[PDB]
Amino acid sequence: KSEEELANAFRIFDKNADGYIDIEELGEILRATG
Amino acid sequence: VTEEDIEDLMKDSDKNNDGRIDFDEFLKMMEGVQ
Repeated sequence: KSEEELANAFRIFDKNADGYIDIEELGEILRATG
Repeated sequence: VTEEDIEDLMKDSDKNNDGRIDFDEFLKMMEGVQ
């Protein structure tokens, strides 16, 4: 009952994966497709 | 409709001005509405 599907969700968003989100990535979540 | 609107939403939903986000911030940026 922990962090597992919000985990796969937070990694599925992340580009190269040191572990964090930045203001430059966040627009590309609300846009990128292809 | 451009990245200044995206810039005001990360600055609206943030408070302490950690202009980079960790997985904490993720849990409340999703559902930290009361």
